[PDB]
Amino acid sequence: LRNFCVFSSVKPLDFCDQYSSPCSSDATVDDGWFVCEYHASRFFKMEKLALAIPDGTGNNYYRTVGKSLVDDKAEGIERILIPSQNNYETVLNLSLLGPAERLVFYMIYDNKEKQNEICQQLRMYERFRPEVVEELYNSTLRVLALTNPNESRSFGLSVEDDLAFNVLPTFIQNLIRKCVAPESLTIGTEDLQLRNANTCRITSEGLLASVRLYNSVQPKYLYGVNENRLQIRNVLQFQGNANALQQKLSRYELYQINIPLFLGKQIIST
Amino acid sequence: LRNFCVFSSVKPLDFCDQYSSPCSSDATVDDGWFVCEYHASRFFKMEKLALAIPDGTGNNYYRTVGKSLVDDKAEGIERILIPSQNNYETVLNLSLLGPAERLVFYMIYDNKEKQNEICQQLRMYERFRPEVVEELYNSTLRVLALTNPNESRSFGLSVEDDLAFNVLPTFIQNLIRKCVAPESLTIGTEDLQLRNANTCRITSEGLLASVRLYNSVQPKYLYGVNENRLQIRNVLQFQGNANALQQKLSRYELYQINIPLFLGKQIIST
Amino acid sequence: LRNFCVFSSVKPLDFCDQYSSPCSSDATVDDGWFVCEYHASRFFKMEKLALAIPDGTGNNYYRTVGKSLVDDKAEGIERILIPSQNNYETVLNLSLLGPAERLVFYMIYDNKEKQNEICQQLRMYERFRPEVVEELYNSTLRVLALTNPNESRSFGLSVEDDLAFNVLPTFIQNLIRKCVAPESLTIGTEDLQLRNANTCRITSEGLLASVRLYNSVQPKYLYGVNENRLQIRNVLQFQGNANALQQKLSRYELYQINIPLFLGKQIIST
Amino acid sequence: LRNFCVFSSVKPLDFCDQYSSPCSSDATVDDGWFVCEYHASRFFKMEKLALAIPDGTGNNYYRTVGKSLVDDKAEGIERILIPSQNNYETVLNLSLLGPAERLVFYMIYDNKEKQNEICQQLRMYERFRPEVVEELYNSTLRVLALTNPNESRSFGLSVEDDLAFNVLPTFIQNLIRKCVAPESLTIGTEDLQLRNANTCRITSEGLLASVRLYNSVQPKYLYGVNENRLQIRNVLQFQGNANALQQKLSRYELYQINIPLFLGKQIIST
Repeated sequence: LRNFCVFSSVKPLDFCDQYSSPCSSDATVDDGWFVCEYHASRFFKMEKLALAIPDGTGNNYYRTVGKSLVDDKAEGIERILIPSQNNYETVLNLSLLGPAERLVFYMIYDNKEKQNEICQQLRMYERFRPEVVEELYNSTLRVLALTNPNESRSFGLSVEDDLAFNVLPTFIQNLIRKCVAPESLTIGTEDLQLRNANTCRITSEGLLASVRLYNSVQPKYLYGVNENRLQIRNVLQFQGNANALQQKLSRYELYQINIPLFLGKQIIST
Repeated sequence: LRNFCVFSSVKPLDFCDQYSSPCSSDATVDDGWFVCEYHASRFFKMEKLALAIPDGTGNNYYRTVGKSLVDDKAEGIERILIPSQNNYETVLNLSLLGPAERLVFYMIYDNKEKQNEICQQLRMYERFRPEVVEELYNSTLRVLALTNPNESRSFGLSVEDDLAFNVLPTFIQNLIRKCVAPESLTIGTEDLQLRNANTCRITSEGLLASVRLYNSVQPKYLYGVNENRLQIRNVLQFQGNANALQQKLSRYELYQINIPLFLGKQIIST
Repeated sequence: LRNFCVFSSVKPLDFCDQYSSPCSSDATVDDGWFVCEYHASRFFKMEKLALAIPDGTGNNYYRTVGKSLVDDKAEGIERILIPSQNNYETVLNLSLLGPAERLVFYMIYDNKEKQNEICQQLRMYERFRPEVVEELYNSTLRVLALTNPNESRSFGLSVEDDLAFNVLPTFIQNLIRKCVAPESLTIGTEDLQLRNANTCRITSEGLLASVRLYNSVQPKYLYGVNENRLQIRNVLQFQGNANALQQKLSRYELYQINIPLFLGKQIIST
Repeated sequence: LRNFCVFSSVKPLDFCDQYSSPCSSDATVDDGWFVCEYHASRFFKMEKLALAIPDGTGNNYYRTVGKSLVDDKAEGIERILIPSQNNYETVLNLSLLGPAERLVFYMIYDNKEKQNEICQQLRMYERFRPEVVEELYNSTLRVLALTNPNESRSFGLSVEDDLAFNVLPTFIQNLIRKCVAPESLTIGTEDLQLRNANTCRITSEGLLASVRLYNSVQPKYLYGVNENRLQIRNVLQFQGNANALQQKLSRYELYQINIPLFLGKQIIST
């Protein structure tokens, strides 16, 4: 598979002579997400980060991790990173989404009746192109087929988190496992405490950024705004003086205020 | 002051024709530490980091913060970042240190009898140079004089941490205030939760890295080792395969596993 | 009199070889204020404006008027333009002011006992210069002597405003008469309604900017700020787009949002 | 549209080889008036002014506003700034106006029968030019089409003003909204009191300058007079002496006695 993004196969179902997939340049690597960074930020509000674990001889074990794009001002449904099968339609706005994306999301969350209904209502578009729904279905199914089942991953200090994670779909479970780093890894015979407190939670609503940590990250895809019209807000302002703002400290190494997803424990022994 | 490091004035007290201070290139900035990064790493086992707080209009308020160089394997006295006046002699190995560094540390921790004793025993070195102890004393005193007393900083959730921080010397208090970032800043009328859990603690022993977080930082000054002789240890090893170690994820943005000092709350209102 | 400002004679009472009066360039004209624009803005928070009344043949009758520098956010004592004799000490901060300015203000508000006390306590400064208090007293008295009594000016729709204006000192009365323009002038045999509503009020507290009109004027003397330190505020922000902000309308003639002092009626018949 | 004036398309309907539109140089900007300053002064007796609202960071929101050219001596119909659909024919003297201007005004006030009658009586002029009425109709209709429907504008303290404004034509409503500034704007979460009293009123007669404020503005287009013949009037006269007229105050900043249209409240929240 040249492109591993599950949404890569989504194309306009009308008679389009040419189309370019909006997947990012990182969609060609098989990191286990099966979603490109652009689609992860657009739908699940996450970006991709690398986590290097050094053994002590030079080799580094790289593990992918999700960086939350949810701001501290966001509340309620805006804090849901990965919606669960209970309320994914409202979180992802499936009704407003196009039929291809809607069908892909239905297959991802394993809603057989909805997939069948969407297919039987998209039969007519087979007139424009004989592969509007067939090849998309085959590609999405073959991409999802790689997510089915030494690692021992627990996603919480209570059985509630584990049972909430268990009932999630297999693709959602794989995405959560790949995007959520452990609070305290257990590699070989030693424990590596990556962080002392959790950053994301797993409940019936799905994977959320429960803690109100400050996010100082500029999204690389969710950055455009309607510059033409006018908006009113009460922002915080500083003077703009180098001595007052201590701008002379900018030459020092910058500690990025990011929100990587850290939750639970992982055990890697082999 | 061209050099703001308190240890910058330390020179060999013998008849030395020339001497170059070991202070780093960052010793020329007035960040409030009054210790260069080299001396901070050598004595207090900390490096310097910058923390940018954006107001929302473009201007960034930069605050210095200490990055802990203490590894997770370190235990006991090895975890003491800033020794308190109770046990600074044993932590810093003052007896083994040279007379100039010993006198500077005595003045920093405000031990009048020890300063007087060291001065009266260093009178003889005035024969070699008439400024072995005079100009060093004046420079160190004038550097310390900048540390004496809108910000409201609390260094813990209990009164014990506050009372432990209060009894510390004024230079140590200033260094802790500059190097320890708040867990949850309170700027203007809004709270910015930098981190949800503390990373450093303040007790009678001083400022310690109590939590056993994994440190994956390579020191830029405490890196030399005795390559000539032989040492034996049981390190962890990986295979060294790109597919096994997921080296293809190295192109992604790296989440540095650092240990910045976060503790307590800060209030900035003006 | 080359300089008509009442505060022009104020000089440091110590042995000063040279001194330059801080009076503005407009202090040389006799507009009836007897206070320069700089001092009027510094003390009474007013600037000077000209009001041209055309008769109909080309000649223009120019009348001076006060422009209020009080912002809409100011409240209470900050809204007092000209303090009355009841509470001028607290409004003008006479205790903090220098002895020369304090004595000048005491003479302006006609407090005989305070003038005598300040003089008998400034006798000693006659040692440094034999004209520290003598020539200042003579100059201030001769400047005030021009303010003593066809125009018929009423400063309100009720007798309360008139009685409040009557009890004010003669210099304060002259300043109010010169700085406050009439709401509806009555010249010759015709009425000219300059404005339909009042802008300043006269009560026991003095002359105040009672109405919360928006002030969009940049003071030409009260503009300096402490740029070195840091301040926090929640300002309003716009996007900064020409189409959104309608910047293309900047080429049109600008209606300045000023707050000139308009109150009561004036009758000029001769 | 190079020219946004609704009267720009008005041309002599006879066989004219060349014609220059009398629109002012400001007719090329899209300020929402859709009438040039020359035509606004000629018909509606208004000039254009800019009103800058500063947010507090440097950006200025510019809003157009109408300056009344009605003198205080004007009475009755002479005080009608924008005639309503009830009596626009008598105010604008439609019968005396040319057929092109009459048809344009009929389309502006939405009088379908009159537009049809004027068109069927201007068919004959199609002999001279085949676009005497066609292109004029298309241009005027396309200009009017931009006036059809976060801002919340109230044009009075009583329901009578609102209902009088509602029944007005859409072009007249847009012109009134653009030309009449609010007495007290409400931007973001704060109120900016531009003026404490209204200056223009809206009744069944239309938009009038009800208050008899003195107008000291020299029109830039309604300035020509019949110099050849003789006229008699009893004007007011002054002496012409610098000391008597206080001409020395002319160097001060001049407070222009204008009559901008201020009425009602506006709410801008987004």
